[PDB]
Amino acid sequence: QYPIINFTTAGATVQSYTNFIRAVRGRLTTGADVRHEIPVLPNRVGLPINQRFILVELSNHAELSVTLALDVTNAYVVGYRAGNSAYFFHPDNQEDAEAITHLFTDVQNRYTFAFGGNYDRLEQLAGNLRENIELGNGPLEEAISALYYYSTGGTQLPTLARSFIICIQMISEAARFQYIEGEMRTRIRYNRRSAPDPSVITLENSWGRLSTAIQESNQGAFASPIQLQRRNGSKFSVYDVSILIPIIALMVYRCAPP
Amino acid sequence: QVQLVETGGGLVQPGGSLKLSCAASSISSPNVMGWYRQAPGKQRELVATMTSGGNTYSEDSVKGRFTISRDNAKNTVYLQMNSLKPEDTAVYYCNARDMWDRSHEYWGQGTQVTV
Amino acid sequence: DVCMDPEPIVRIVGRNGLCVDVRDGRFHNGNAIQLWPCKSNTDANQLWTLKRDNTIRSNGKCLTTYGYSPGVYVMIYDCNTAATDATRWQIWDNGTIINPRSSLVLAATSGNSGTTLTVQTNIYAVSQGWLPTNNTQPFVTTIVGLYGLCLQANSGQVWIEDCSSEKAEQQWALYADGSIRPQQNRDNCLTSDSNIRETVVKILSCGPASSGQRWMFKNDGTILNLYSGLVLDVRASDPSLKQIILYPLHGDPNQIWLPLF
Ligand SMILES: *[C@@H]1O[C@H](CO)[C@@H](O[C@@H]2O[C@H](CO)[C@@H](O[C@@H]3O[C@H](CO)[C@@H](O)[C@H](O)[C@@H]3O)[C@H](O)[C@H]2NC(C)=O)[C@H](O)[C@H]1NC(C)=O
Ligand SMILES: *[C@@H]1O[C@H](CO)[C@@H](O[C@@H]2O[C@H](CO)[C@@H](O)[C@H](O)[C@H]2NC(C)=O)[C@H](O)[C@H]1NC(C)=O
Ligand SMILES: *[C@@H]1O[C@H](CO)[C@@H](O)[C@H](O[C@@H]2O[C@@H](C)[C@@H](O)[C@@H](O)[C@@H]2O)[C@H]1NC(C)=O
Ligand SMILES: [Cl-]
Ligand SMILES: [Cl-]
Ligand SMILES: [Cl-]
Ligand SMILES: [Cl-]
Ligand SMILES: [Cl-]
Ligand SMILES: [Cl-]
Ligand SMILES: [Cl-]
Ligand SMILES: [Cl-]
Ligand SMILES: [Zn+2]
Ligand SMILES: [Zn+2]
Ligand SMILES: [Zn+2]
Ligand SMILES: [Zn+2]
Ligand SMILES: [Zn+2]
Repeated sequence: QYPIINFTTAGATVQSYTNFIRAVRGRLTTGADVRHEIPVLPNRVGLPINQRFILVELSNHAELSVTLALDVTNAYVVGYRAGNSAYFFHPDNQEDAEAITHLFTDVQNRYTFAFGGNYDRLEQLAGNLRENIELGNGPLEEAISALYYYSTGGTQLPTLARSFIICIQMISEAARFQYIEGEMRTRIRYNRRSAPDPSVITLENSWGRLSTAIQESNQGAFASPIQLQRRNGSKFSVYDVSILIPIIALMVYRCAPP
Repeated sequence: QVQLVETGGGLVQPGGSLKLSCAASSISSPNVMGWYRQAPGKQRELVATMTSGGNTYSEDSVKGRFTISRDNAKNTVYLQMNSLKPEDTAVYYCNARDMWDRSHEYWGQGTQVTV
Repeated sequence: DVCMDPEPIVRIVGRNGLCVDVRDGRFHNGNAIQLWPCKSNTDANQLWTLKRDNTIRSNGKCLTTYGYSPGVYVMIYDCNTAATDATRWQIWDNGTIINPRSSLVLAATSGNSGTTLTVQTNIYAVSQGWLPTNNTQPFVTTIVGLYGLCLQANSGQVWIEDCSSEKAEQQWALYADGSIRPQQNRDNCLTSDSNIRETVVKILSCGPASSGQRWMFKNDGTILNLYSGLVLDVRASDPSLKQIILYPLHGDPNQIWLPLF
């Protein structure tokens, strides 16, 4: 089927995570479209069904495994297989709903959740915000098993959403932001568990709009500023591509260049 | 855990030539393996080490004179040395460390090159 | 669609963090463009529209090079009566403002307030680095690297060491001119003495605003000395040598950094 990139939390090191996130990146976009030194994901328009997704297989040292599907056009998790059962986020759109049926062909049977995989809904099903859900190799381990046992009936709904919030940031958001990859890398370095600081929340809230501001930018300078946050709550605005170059690694395709 | 055994310490007059060898017991993938040296009273100083991917850092005073080869096959590093100065007289330590974990750094216990 | 590109009104900051300024706010044709402390008001003479047609305009007139030879100055001038090829600038992603017909770059050969802007041969120097923003103050970040260690200044010397959340010696100001400055002496600049391998990089006076004092955080996580094309390197992957150098790019972890704020 689609490309599969493998990660494991058992003996996961700074190398193992770093090489994982590159592999995921190198499979999300071809690196062909780059705007002001930042790579652009593929354009959904014109992209064939056979190169629409990639899969990431996550395992424990409890040896549970689970396969997550990412939508190559936005690098975001659309669903996950676990043994003989696939579960999909509520597609916001009918043509997404059809691309979905092209994944995990052989699963015993499909399931589509009523809720989408966006943070607002995902946090309210988990009963806690991102600010309070710790991330790290530990939390991911827990999340991997919680996805595996949902099929079995052992994972309650707030824990499934909580597990989704862990995987989306430590996989997808890290693939978009070297910044966020480094925050995860810092946690793997000191084997700590830690909820994301305001700087990380804000980048992930801003990704869509940063993708727009860079790609529609004239010569690097933004039409309007974008507000970001330091590691304290304190705020500051970005007007220009240049400080984002080390911070963003993939952008959602938003228009064509001249 | 990893262990480094050295060779080639010698007894030379100004202008001779000395080659130093070092074997190791695998280390993480982007690494360095090379040589340091310390003459008594003064501090330990890098002389040359090569990257996992063939690039080398060496000390200005010793470039041109000193050649550092590896083969990675099972963890070898060689140091070749000409135009020997009485200033190149120290105990030379073979060194190996990876670039992901600060801990993963390994030393021999030196060969005395006397020149 | 193709990406519309807009016409942002914006300040242009450069050397020592000062702004692109029409001198005394007199918009008579031929009057000089100078470095001036960035204002916080509405005055049109530090506000620049970056037009779709590659013109940079203040109050209505065009930033214009007096000529196409090195060392000639830059003026404000009526966009229609000026030589069209003298009114066009490319703003680059690596921080340089170039004039295409001349192939010369907007430069600030001195760092004092009131300095007259010129066009010079490009050498990717701090005097030639600019950035369009209304953000007047520089970007203050710690700079994390090899083994998760922090870039640290202590007087002239700079090395990486364990990250302490207090330590001001590990805070850095990324200046609009592409210089990286110790938070505790913003007069001083992250500096390479030479354009050669294993040049040990130090903190010195920004006075010269040199090519060796300009840097760019790149998308692969390296930091590039634009003029030399070499990158920051923890020499031999060994923090304890206390030496950050310049080294051709190979991309191993001793050349990867991240601006963590
Ligand atoms: C950085 O700050 C400057 C100064 O505050 C901003 O300039 C102001 O930008 C707005 C947005 O274009 C201008 O308002 C607009 O004026 C035009 C005039 O016809 C019209 O479309 C609307 O009335 C609109 O409000 C405003 O005039 C302008 N101020 C000056 C003195 O030029 C600038 O936009 C900021 N840059 C960014 C990227 O946010
Ligand atoms: C500064 O950036 C410009 C582009 O924003 C670079 O000029 C480009 O260089 C490469 C080499 O071919 C290409 O992207 C284009 O051909 C060039 N575009 C131009 C000239 O408008 C320039 O090389 C950069 N400088 C450095 C030192 O990297
Ligand atoms: C994850 O696990 C499976 C089982 O070993 C691997 O096949 C994946 O490797 C990738 O897929 C195969 C078909 C081959 O093309 C290989 O080159 C790929 O890398 C492994 N995924 C990764 C990224 O290694
Ligand atoms: Cl629906
Ligand atoms: Cl969807
Ligand atoms: Cl040394
Ligand atoms: Cl008048
Ligand atoms: Cl204006
Ligand atoms: Cl001329
Ligand atoms: Cl780290
Ligand atoms: Cl000068
Ligand atoms: Zn384990
Ligand atoms: Zn929120
Ligand atoms: Zn190791
Ligand atoms: Zn006048
Ligand atoms: Zn050390």
